[PDB]
Amino acid sequence: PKKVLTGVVVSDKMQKTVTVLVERQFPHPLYGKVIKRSKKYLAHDPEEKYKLGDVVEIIESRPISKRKRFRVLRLVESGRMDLVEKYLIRRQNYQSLSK
Amino acid sequence: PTINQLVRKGREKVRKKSKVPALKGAPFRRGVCTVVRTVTPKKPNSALRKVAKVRLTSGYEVTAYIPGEGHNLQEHSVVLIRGGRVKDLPGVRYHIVRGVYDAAGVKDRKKSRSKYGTKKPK
Amino acid sequence: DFEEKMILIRRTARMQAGGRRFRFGALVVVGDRQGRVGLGFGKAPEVPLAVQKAGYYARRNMVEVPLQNGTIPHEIEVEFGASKIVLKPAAPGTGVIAGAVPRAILELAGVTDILTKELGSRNPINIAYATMEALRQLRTKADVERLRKGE
Amino acid sequence: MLTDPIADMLTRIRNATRVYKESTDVPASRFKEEILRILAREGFIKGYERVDVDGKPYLRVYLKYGPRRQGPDPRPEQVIHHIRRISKPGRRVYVGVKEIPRVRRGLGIAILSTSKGVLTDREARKLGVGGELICEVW
Amino acid sequence: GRYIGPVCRLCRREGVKLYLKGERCYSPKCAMERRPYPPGQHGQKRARRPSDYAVRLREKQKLRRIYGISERQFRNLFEEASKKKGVTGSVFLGLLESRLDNVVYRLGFAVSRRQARQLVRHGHITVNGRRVDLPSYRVRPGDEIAVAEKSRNLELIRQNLEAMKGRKVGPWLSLDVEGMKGKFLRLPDREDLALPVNEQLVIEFYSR
RNA sequence: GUAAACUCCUGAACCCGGGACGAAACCCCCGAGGAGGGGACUGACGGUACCGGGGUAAUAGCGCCGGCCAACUCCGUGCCAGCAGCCGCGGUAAUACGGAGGGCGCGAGCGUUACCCGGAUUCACUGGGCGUAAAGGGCGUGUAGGCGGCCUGGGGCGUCCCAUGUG
RNA sequence: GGGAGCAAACCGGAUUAGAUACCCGGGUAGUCCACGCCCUAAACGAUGCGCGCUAGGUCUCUGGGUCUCCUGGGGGCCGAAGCU
Ligand SMILES: [Mg+2]
Ligand SMILES: [Mg+2]
Ligand SMILES: [Mg+2]
Ligand SMILES: [Mg+2]
Ligand SMILES: [Mg+2]
Ligand SMILES: [Mg+2]
Ligand SMILES: [Mg+2]
Ligand SMILES: [Mg+2]
Ligand SMILES: [Mg+2]
Ligand SMILES: [Mg+2]
Ligand SMILES: [Mg+2]
Ligand SMILES: [Mg+2]
Ligand SMILES: [Mg+2]
Ligand SMILES: [Mg+2]
Ligand SMILES: [Mg+2]
Ligand SMILES: [Mg+2]
Ligand SMILES: [Mg+2]
Ligand SMILES: [Mg+2]
Ligand SMILES: [Mg+2]
Ligand SMILES: [Mg+2]
Ligand SMILES: [Mg+2]
Ligand SMILES: [Mg+2]
Ligand SMILES: [Mg+2]
Ligand SMILES: [Mg+2]
Ligand SMILES: [Mg+2]
Ligand SMILES: [Mg+2]
Ligand SMILES: [Mg+2]
Ligand SMILES: [Mg+2]
Ligand SMILES: [Mg+2]
Ligand SMILES: [Mg+2]
Ligand SMILES: [Mg+2]
Ligand SMILES: [Mg+2]
Ligand SMILES: [Mg+2]
Ligand SMILES: [Mg+2]
Ligand SMILES: [Mg+2]
Ligand SMILES: [Mg+2]
Ligand SMILES: [Mg+2]
Ligand SMILES: [Mg+2]
Ligand SMILES: [Mg+2]
Ligand SMILES: [Mg+2]
Ligand SMILES: [Mg+2]
Ligand SMILES: [Mg+2]
Ligand SMILES: [Mg+2]
Ligand SMILES: [Mg+2]
Ligand SMILES: [Mg+2]
Ligand SMILES: [Mg+2]
Ligand SMILES: [Mg+2]
Ligand SMILES: [Mg+2]
Ligand SMILES: [Mg+2]
Ligand SMILES: [Mg+2]
Ligand SMILES: [Mg+2]
Ligand SMILES: [Mg+2]
Ligand SMILES: [Mg+2]
Ligand SMILES: [Mg+2]
Ligand SMILES: [Mg+2]
Ligand SMILES: [Mg+2]
Ligand SMILES: [Mg+2]
Ligand SMILES: [Mg+2]
Ligand SMILES: [Mg+2]
Ligand SMILES: [Mg+2]
Ligand SMILES: [Mg+2]
Ligand SMILES: [Mg+2]
Ligand SMILES: [Mg+2]
Ligand SMILES: [Mg+2]
Ligand SMILES: [Mg+2]
Ligand SMILES: [Mg+2]
Ligand SMILES: [Mg+2]
Ligand SMILES: [Mg+2]
Ligand SMILES: [Mg+2]
Ligand SMILES: [Mg+2]
Ligand SMILES: [Mg+2]
Ligand SMILES: [Mg+2]
Ligand SMILES: [Mg+2]
Ligand SMILES: [Mg+2]
Ligand SMILES: [Mg+2]
Ligand SMILES: [Mg+2]
Ligand SMILES: [Mg+2]
Ligand SMILES: [Mg+2]
Ligand SMILES: [Mg+2]
Ligand SMILES: [Mg+2]
Ligand SMILES: [Mg+2]
Ligand SMILES: [Mg+2]
Ligand SMILES: [Zn+2]
Repeated sequence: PKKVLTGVVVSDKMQKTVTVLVERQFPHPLYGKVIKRSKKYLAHDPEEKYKLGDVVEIIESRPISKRKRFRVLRLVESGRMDLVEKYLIRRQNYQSLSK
Repeated sequence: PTINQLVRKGREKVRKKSKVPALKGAPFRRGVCTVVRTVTPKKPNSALRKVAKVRLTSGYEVTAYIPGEGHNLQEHSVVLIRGGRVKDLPGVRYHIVRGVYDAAGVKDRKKSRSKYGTKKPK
Repeated sequence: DFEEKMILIRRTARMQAGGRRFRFGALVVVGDRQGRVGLGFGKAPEVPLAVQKAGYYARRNMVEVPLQNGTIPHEIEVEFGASKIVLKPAAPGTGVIAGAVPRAILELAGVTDILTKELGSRNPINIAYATMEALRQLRTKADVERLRKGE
Repeated sequence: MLTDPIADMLTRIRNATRVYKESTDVPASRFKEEILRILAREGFIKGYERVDVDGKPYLRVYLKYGPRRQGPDPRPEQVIHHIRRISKPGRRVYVGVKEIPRVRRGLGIAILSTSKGVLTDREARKLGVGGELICEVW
Repeated sequence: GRYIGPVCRLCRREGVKLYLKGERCYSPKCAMERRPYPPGQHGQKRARRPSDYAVRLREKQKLRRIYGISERQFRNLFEEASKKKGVTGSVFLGLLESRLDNVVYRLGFAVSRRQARQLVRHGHITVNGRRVDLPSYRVRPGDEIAVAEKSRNLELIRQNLEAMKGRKVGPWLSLDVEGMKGKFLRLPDREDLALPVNEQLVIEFYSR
């Protein structure tokens, strides 16, 4: 079946495209403790409908572009900027590193 | 260290270094004598040890102990290098292999002949 | 009556003007090879005597051991402060896989099939004391449901 | 704030029994009880019952002990020899059935919350399930 | 190869009558009845307190020497004993006893386990009619360990039967001196063998 | 050291004769060139394996022998000659050097060098520690992350079970 | 900026085989103030922070309650269990 997963939109800049951030939980293969990692997929939004802060389902799909190999299946909710917070601040901190 | 710490930093591997840069991990290495000579040992002992410096195929240059009584190594004796530190002498990392090349065996020896390239006497 | 086998005999030594005077330790294990077992460390100005003392001190301190077909009721981990030993039950046809010190114990204890290992320190004298203290806390099914009965 | 109420209680119990307390309390918890009821039904504790301390709901666990002992240090043997939290909050522990712990050759219990409820090692393998290995006792 | 070197020197090592000769070992000596002490110029001095190693070692020295077998084939069996589900200690021995060069000895066609090997490798034996010269042959239950047809008439073969007359034989075995054959009935239990070795030590030694 | 010598027995080698399995299909006739049946040719290894017959007692070597590690004495040597994996041995009384006698361990092998895992629980999840042994940040504020009290309900992601495909 | 006392460096006296030191007589940065850096230490309880749990005896600081005692929060010593 076409793989599918949900995630928060966190980039509306591109034309007819959006960025979805998706988390997944799994136990450390030697230290048990369940851990979370994340990834950003380039979703195809032909109707320019979905906006920032959206939680959505995306689907493994025909290659739209170099990085776009998914399409926005359907919305899940709008108010979710709280997550966009943590993601942006994460990118905020990188400043305070490189010298 | 908390499990989280282990999930982050993780336990470091060990990693060890080779007491013998005979290189290529080769079990042996042919070389050619250049300076055969006698040397005094370290602290608790005293005796004139017979060593020989040897230029390897590895472009190197190393001292090597010559085991057993008496030998026949000159300034150009090619000879097979074995590897095995001598604790008595500083800087000796390798034994020379008796019985191979210009490395003549030990004359007269009867016991442990194998370790000194001695043929079975009639 | 029982059985005798020494674990070690060391020659400690004290200082004193003119020179040093010595002594002799002696750790001995004792058992009927069926359940009764005891260990005694004995120290005397002389070896034979000291061994003899360990003999008495040994036959003194005893302990019944809940054997079972030759193995043990259940595995145990016992840390005698510094040293640590772990005993584990093993199906017959195995053997006495143990260090020297804990072997002489279990062998003169009727025990035959058991898995062991020494961790932390490994000082004979302490591994010894650790093995005794180990055996003590062994409890049989009857021993268990006896206390867990509460009636 | 107290991180893990569960291992706390097991400790209240532990620290208590080493001094031979009659019984000691512990904050009220529906899930905390199941551990007790199982600990009692298996005969490690006499039982328990809700109480109230200045409004605060608690759970009085009545400790069980062995008979007196002969010789030096008439220390009465312990019933609860060894209680120990397994699945800790910082490192969860979830076990299937075909590898569920076998504590001290059956001579020991091993609790574990499951999709059916709080069951013991043997009682869990009864229905043939698995879940968060709460802890082991013996 | 076997201990082609002197044999009676081995008995003198465990202070135990190791039966590996034949007529002589029941004479006034397996070499024993006159020299109950180890070979070499020393030996008959005050013996040394044997270490845990010394013992467990030499226990294994007996069991092997008893069957005149090589360390190679030997430990291969012990290990194999470890594989199959059962009491490795005794199981070993049974496998060790299922040796053809040894069954012929137990059936008494041969004065010793060594003479037995020679007769066997010489094909003078046969299982279920078919010939066999492999002294290592794993003897199965129900197998007929018979003396080869052209072999029966031999004198040495007869003499060993003229001694196996009436006198009993292994409880896991049946003689039949009339047909000059025999039979492997069942793998021996611990007791059915009376080897001077505590098999538990031999296991222990195999752990180093 | 029953070791040998010696007596007896068996008979690797070598000789004599026989001598394959691996190969039934393409192909040929009947029937239809089909399904079904019957018939024939083809073997590098190979005169090989194996069988029967006759038949000679017919290669043993290497490591070790102070402790770990187990197998002891004699002599030569004299901090020289040499040993050595660690601890160490030898400076005229060495079971530690060399030879010998003897002994232990292996055996058509025995030792050596190299490299990997073990031992090493010595990177410790299983399974380690930080007052003085190596190890708490000089002290705070706080970002991300990690973690989180008591009661009820919905969802069922983690977790658990069954089935099936896959492995 | 300020500089009384003290005082590395420096000078002299003495001591000593020597005495760039301990002792003595002098003595300058500095020690003090403003503002700006430096960011180390046996920055030691050589003991990271928080929460619960597990005898007591005694001295002391601080708060509440009618008070030869009970109840909080600190500073010490001895010591249950336990740890080492
Ligand atoms: Mg593109
Ligand atoms: Mg495009
Ligand atoms: Mg840079
Ligand atoms: Mg390095
Ligand atoms: Mg070497
Ligand atoms: Mg060559
Ligand atoms: Mg030759
Ligand atoms: Mg204690
Ligand atoms: Mg714990
Ligand atoms: Mg041989
Ligand atoms: Mg079984
Ligand atoms: Mg003979
Ligand atoms: Mg001989
Ligand atoms: Mg004749
Ligand atoms: Mg013939
Ligand atoms: Mg022909
Ligand atoms: Mg054919
Ligand atoms: Mg054919
Ligand atoms: Mg065909
Ligand atoms: Mg036709
Ligand atoms: Mg037909
Ligand atoms: Mg044909
Ligand atoms: Mg034909
Ligand atoms: Mg042919
Ligand atoms: Mg061919
Ligand atoms: Mg023939
Ligand atoms: Mg003939
Ligand atoms: Mg012949
Ligand atoms: Mg011969
Ligand atoms: Mg040979
Ligand atoms: Mg060899
Ligand atoms: Mg060796
Ligand atoms: Mg030696
Ligand atoms: Mg003499
Ligand atoms: Mg001599
Ligand atoms: Mg002489
Ligand atoms: Mg010298
Ligand atoms: Mg040597
Ligand atoms: Mg000396
Ligand atoms: Mg001498
Ligand atoms: Mg040596
Ligand atoms: Mg000679
Ligand atoms: Mg010899
Ligand atoms: Mg061998
Ligand atoms: Mg080797
Ligand atoms: Mg190497
Ligand atoms: Mg390694
Ligand atoms: Mg370490
Ligand atoms: Mg290391
Ligand atoms: Mg360092
Ligand atoms: Mg320190
Ligand atoms: Mg600090
Ligand atoms: Mg800090
Ligand atoms: Mg800092
Ligand atoms: Mg719910
Ligand atoms: Mg799962
Ligand atoms: Mg499946
Ligand atoms: Mg000024
Ligand atoms: Mg100024
Ligand atoms: Mg002044
Ligand atoms: Mg001054
Ligand atoms: Mg001046
Ligand atoms: Mg001067
Ligand atoms: Mg000066
Ligand atoms: Mg001056
Ligand atoms: Mg100057
Ligand atoms: Mg001065
Ligand atoms: Mg002075
Ligand atoms: Mg001034
Ligand atoms: Mg300056
Ligand atoms: Mg100033
Ligand atoms: Mg000032
Ligand atoms: Mg001022
Ligand atoms: Mg600045
Ligand atoms: Mg500062
Ligand atoms: Mg301080
Ligand atoms: Mg603190
Ligand atoms: Mg108050
Ligand atoms: Mg008053
Ligand atoms: Mg109070
Ligand atoms: Mg205060
Ligand atoms: Mg206080
Ligand atoms: Zn004999």
